Amino acid sequence: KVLRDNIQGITKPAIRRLARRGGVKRISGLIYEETRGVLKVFLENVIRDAVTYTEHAKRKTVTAMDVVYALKRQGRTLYGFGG
Amino acid sequence: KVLRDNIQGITKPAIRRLARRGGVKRISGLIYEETRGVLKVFLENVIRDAVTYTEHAKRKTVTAMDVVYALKRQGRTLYGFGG
Amino acid sequence: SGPPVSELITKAVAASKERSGVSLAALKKALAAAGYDVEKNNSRIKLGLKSLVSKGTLVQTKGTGASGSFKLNKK
Amino acid sequence: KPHRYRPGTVALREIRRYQKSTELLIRKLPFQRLVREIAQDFKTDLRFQSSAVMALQEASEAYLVGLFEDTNLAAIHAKRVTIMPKDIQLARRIRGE
Amino acid sequence: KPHRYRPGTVALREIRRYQKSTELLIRKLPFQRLVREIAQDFKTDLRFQSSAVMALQEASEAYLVGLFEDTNLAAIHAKRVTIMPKDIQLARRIRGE
Amino acid sequence: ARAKAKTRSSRAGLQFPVGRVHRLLRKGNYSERVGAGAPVYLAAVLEYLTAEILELAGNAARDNKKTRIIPRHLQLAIRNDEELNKLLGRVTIAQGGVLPNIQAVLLPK
Amino acid sequence: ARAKAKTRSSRAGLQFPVGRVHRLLRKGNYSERVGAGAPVYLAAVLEYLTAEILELAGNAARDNKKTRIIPRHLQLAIRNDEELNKLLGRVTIAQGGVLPNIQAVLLPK
Amino acid sequence: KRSRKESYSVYVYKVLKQVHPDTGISSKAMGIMNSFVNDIFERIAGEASRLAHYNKRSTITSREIQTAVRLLLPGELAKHAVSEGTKAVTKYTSA
Amino acid sequence: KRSRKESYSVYVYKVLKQVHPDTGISSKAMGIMNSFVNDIFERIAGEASRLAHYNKRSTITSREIQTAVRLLLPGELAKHAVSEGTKAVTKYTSA
DNA sequence: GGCCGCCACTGGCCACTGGAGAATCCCGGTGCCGAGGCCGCTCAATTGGTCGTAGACAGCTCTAGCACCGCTTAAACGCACGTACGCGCTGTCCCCCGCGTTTTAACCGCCAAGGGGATTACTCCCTAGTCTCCAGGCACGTGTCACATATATACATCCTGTGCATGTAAGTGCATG
DNA sequence: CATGCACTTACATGCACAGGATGTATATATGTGACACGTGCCTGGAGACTAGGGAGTAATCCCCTTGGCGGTTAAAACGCGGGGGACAGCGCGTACGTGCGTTTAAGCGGTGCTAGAGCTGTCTACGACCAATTGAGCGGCCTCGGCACCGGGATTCTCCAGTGGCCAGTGGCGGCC
Repeated sequence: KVLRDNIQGITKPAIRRLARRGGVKRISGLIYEETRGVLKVFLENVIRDAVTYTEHAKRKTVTAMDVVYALKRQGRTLYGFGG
Repeated sequence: KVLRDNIQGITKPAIRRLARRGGVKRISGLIYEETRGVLKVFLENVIRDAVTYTEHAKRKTVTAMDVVYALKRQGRTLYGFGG
Repeated sequence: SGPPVSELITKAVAASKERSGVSLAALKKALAAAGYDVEKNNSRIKLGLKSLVSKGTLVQTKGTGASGSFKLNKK
Repeated sequence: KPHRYRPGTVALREIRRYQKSTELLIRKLPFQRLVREIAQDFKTDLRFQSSAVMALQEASEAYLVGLFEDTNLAAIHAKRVTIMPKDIQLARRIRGE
Repeated sequence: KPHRYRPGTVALREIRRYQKSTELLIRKLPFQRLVREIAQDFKTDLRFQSSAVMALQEASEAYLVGLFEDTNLAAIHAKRVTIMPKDIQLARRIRGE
Repeated sequence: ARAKAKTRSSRAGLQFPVGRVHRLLRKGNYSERVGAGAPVYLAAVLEYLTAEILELAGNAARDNKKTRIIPRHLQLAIRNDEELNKLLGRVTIAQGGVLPNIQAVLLPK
Repeated sequence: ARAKAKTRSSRAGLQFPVGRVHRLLRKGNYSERVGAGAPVYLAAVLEYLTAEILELAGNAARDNKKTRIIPRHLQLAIRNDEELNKLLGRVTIAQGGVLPNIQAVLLPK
Repeated sequence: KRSRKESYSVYVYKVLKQVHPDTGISSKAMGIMNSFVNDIFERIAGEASRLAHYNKRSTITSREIQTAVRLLLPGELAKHAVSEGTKAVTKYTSA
Repeated sequence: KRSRKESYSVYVYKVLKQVHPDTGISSKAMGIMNSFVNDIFERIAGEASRLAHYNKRSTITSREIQTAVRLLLPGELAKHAVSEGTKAVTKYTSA
């Protein structure tokens, strides 16, 4: 029922695709897991706030505008999903 | 009354002092005029905001209250001046 | 045409004779002063110096290969 | 003889491709698994609108890509072409993360 | 022979001093003069509280100092100990300006 | 004997709703009172910004020979205008991608 | 006729003024109505955070052998607490100076 | 039937047609447009509220918003916005 | 004749002598504290107002303030502030 | 007898050390002015009671999310293998830095002018609010062409095979020792 | 006859350009659904009036800001050796790009079903609002002790002159041929 390893679901080729979108042509092998940790850290940074909005709404299901609120709180304002 | 070259009023040893407080051990000779331009561009940003506040106040006297408004509007909030 | 680069290299190493050997950059500037287009002949100078090292005519002081300092044999 | 491109040529080719493309580079369902796993660490039995998971997604690769141009400029600043996690630490520290 | 310190020793000493110290590092009067000079460019006959000038001096010095710690991070990242113009340009671009 | 119901956006010659913006400012809790011309000014400014960004988007879509506005065109428009980019530096765009950017050292000789 | 007036800060037994904070929230345009316990909760969390930073400042002053806290003590206190540090990473202190911090390669040998 | 949800589609569509009769629109770009307009509206409204708070003014006038237009909107766009908003203010002043 | 100006000096002075009877204070450090309390008050108030708008709740209660401080204050500071405010609102409720 | 290898001496280079010198702190003494504590005012926090209403709750509903199940195919994965990239070494030039000397203007201290910030008073312009009404935009529904995908073809590009110019080495004939 | 030198000739190596492959670019076909437009509607924006109050404006004064002289150096600046550091070049050994077969799991798509988001009647807790009143919180004043400044020791760090060890250079010796 619980989950234990989904950080490996962000595969190395997906990270390579992102770095190509980032303009990186050559990627060391030490990159991938450290970037996994960084993106993970960003994930609890947003999702703790998102959970806080969701429980403060007295909802049990996470909704998208809560994510919008959390991201613009962190100065990472997302367009296309408000309301 | 009318002054021209006071960007040079930020003397080179003053920039060295700022660098030593910034933990710089060695400074290139090309650095000082660049830092002069940088602190310039920053300063007309903040004082343009301050002037906008002051004319909005129908005042010609600039207050530190307007200054701390301008700095926190750039996300660079300063403490200790009546805010 | 003229002589090959080897006479230029041995003249460069015989020009100064410090306690340490002459270096790669120093010999390049020496041949630039003496007159040679060193900019396209870097591989030529590298192969010439390495070949003449293998002859034992020059001994490399501190560096390895084409880097470091370079000085002439005992005799 | 089987053809083989020299290194970087293909890499620059998909660089141009993915800079041209806009589509999402992450496998959707492993990302959703990771979101639900991390969310369970704060509140159990959480349920997600799929749009929320999507919004979390483009927020994630937006942060990640912008990090990579930052680190790429840091790496070429370091006169190198291969990125190392020290570049990432530098970018995170300069951004004040 | 006369005494002479080796390079960096006095530099490290003044680094320790100015990290220990709290005072403003630039002269008051030319700073106020430059502030009046550049503020004149937007609207004429502006009068300044001394507190506003001192606060602007404090904010400017802190902003510059933080920029030089970013520059130090770039320089040590570039395996150098001398700061370089490209370091400040990089740090400014990474901060988003 | 009431007057004919005329609209304030037409009174200012504008497309954005003066009444909706006025209601949002009244219920957005920014002050206890608002001046009459203030939502007019706000709607005019928003209309100008939307007009210029839509014009840039249409030019971008014309450049990519598509007749319909795509958020890729929005990314290309916003990231290529300096004052808009300074306005929207910290804004995350849906489906925007990035500008095509290759550093000079990344290209071969 | 009328009981002796008891302040809400005293009723909470906390030092920050409940009535002043409630008046500020009433005139600060945040809601049309405020729950009674909300400014009390605000004053409590404010007094907790000011108390803890005052502990840090007092410890800094005692380490510097000074009876009265100074902005340098405030700098040293606020930068050495990580939650407080990133709480006020973008917040600047007048005459605070900087942390004593030297990178490793800057040292000799 | 459901509750009415107000959106910005019709107004942006009209201004799109008067700047480009020829082109079309995608609806999720329109969601971006709603986010953009709501974001800028929120930014300027919050800045105006701050300014009226500073000057102890209970009333937001167009002077406050115009000041905020100098504050947030960068440069040449700000002078343009002052021009269009000012002439629109004069037109509404003329009813 | 002057005008009365608000400051938070005296309450911070009671707090300081509560936590450190032996420790003094400089007045510019108190100015920094005044900027501190005003800034954090403004942050919590703005977060509370925007949260109240998000759920369309026209009244801000201590639940909203708790949510806001949980958002802005991290973790250890957050949990202890929550505990202190919970005790305070509880003993106020008994009063 | 000369040559060659070995052996022992020796000079230069490199890590170790004591001491001198200057910087830095620390301890004691002195004045001096912000802390703070007391006094007087006032205004705003409190008390009390009222009206109205915001929202918590009850309850219902229908809908979007969760689960599952089968198929499929592309993506990941992993192995091979070459090559280009970090990066350490070496060196080399030159760039700021420490250390003075000259200069200069910052600052403090003092003094005079007046200007506009701020404060109070008065007023009226404006706008929030209420009642009424009607039409503007929104949900719903439905046709429809822009384009995503598919297929065929062209060209840009990239690697690579081959062909050329040039440097170098070797042989050898010829002039001469 | 031997031998050095020069001359000639063959081979290795770096550079240039043609040629094929290939992945991307360019040309219709289509059918589809997203997009755009007609339609019912209701609710939200607008028209008329009102009341009252927030803001605009006159007056003033005073306090704060501006303007000016003169020592007084600290600080800025200049100059100069000279060490230390940026940086070019190279070797080199690697770790990662590239390519290709495999497995898997990601995705499509299709069904079922339900928590749960969300919408709507209710009524009551609760919070804003008005009249009074006071006491706590702020202006003002004074004073005094924490603290700034200074001067003399003590320390502390650091750089540089000696200091020995180590390593390789060097000459002399004995044996060998």
